[PDB]
Amino acid sequence: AVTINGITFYSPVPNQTYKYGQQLVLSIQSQPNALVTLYVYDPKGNVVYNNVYQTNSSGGLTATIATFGSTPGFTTVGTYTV
Amino acid sequence: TAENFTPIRLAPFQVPAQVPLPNAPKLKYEYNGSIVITPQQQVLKIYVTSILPYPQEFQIQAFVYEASQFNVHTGSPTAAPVYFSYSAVRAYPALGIGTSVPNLLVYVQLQGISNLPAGKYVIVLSAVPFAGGPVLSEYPAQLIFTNVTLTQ
Amino acid sequence: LPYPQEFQIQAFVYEASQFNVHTGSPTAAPVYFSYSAVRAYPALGIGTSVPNLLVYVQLQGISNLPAGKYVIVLSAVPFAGGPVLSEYPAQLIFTNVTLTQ
Amino acid sequence: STLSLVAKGAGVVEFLLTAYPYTGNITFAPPWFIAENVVKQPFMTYSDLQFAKTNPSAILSLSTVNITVVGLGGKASVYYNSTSGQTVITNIYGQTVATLSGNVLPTLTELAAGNGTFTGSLQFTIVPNNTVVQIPSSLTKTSFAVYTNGSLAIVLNGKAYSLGPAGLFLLPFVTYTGSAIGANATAIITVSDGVGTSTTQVPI
Repeated sequence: AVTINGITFYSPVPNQTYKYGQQLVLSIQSQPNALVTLYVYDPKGNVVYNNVYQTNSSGGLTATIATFGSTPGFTTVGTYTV
Repeated sequence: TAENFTPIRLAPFQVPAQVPLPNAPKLKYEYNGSIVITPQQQVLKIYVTSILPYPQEFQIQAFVYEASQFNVHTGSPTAAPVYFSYSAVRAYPALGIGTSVPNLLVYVQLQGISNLPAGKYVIVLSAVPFAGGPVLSEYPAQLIFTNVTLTQ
Repeated sequence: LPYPQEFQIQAFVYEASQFNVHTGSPTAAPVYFSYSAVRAYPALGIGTSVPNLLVYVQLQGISNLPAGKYVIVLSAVPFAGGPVLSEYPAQLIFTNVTLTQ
Repeated sequence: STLSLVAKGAGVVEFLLTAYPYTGNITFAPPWFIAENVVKQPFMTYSDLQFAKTNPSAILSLSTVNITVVGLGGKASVYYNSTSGQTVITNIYGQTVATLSGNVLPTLTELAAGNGTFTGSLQFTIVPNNTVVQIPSSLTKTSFAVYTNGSLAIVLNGKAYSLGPAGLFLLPFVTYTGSAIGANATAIITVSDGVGTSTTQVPI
């Protein structure tokens, strides 16, 4: 996979398509003791989902982030920028 | 191989990247001192060292963050959507061996915030290959200034 | 010649239809204005930095602005308080640029 | 009665500041140029007019009553006025700023019999005068308060005389929002932040 800036982006990657009740995943090769403050910028320029997740002491992480479709502000169309 | 290879690290201007202090983990490095800025605009005055000829160029990533939004139990700021930026680092675009710059004084740039607040700030930095580049580091790349103050 | 201090490459974004792409001049308002404070490296120690820069000109919406035929005017203007620039060009204009987002 | 006069060119203007730079380190100088709206001809009002008014030209002498040094705005001059017998030096303010006894600039004179051509060679430093120019807090949000670019300053025999703003002469200069910006100034940068307002200063 693409190694954006040295941290290996496994997900998100630019261009991802989602449906009703489908999941955003966070897996990236960080340097240890890293948080990711993760901002889902909606098409009205607002972070409808800010949440702070913790990577593990190895370099890796498989985290589930946000459940899109199953929460309000995700129940109808449109483009986000995580 | 070691004709070009080049470890590259970040350290303050308070203490050189010529040689950084043993308060740096390989897996982290919060600098326990301060960036002392020039307050013209908040400018992370530092050193970076590249050793060998470096044929591509690279980045000194950078993001301004509130200190009210900080997690001090793992060295990771916890929030603040404000401004982010990064520096170009050129040595030379060398065509193999014979063109190197040993010390590079890098005054990291952030500027273009002017409608969002300022306060007492924390800022993470990192010696950053160009997008999964050549192999850097005998460390630290990662530089988290616990004491910064933002000026817009 | 040495320049150690801060200047800026002022980035003003346009379309190719907002730019008269032969004369080197805009015929509209910026479709984004943003700045890159370039703390340019001294020539006083070629050894302590090199005065031949690569600058990654920074903008806060052109990785947030969509794919298409863009034109950007990159102006060397001092963040005032800094030495002189430009015994000429004072600008670089990319007049057949293509963003991709 | 006024009769035949041969007059062609005249002096030569220098476009570097020579024999004493005012660079922060004295060793080092950047490529000064006095601005080249010089409309051309160090004005050659003959000493020997009566000779002019009779005989056509020979070796002809001049009150060096001017040497044109036009720029962006105004002009300055360093002119050996052979009707005072001394070096009159004027500036862009308008005034005689020095007046130096006897011959201590050489005489312009014709180089041939039949000609109208004369010489020129000038040596400068900078002594500054300054004047604040305000720049908005609607750009970078750091309000710049910027002193006028340097000021040209002729030297004769190692002694310096103000020829006035070098932002109406010395090129390259630059402008940010019509603010003269170049050597030997200062900007008081009034850095207005969410912390309040500090005020730093940056010397040029």
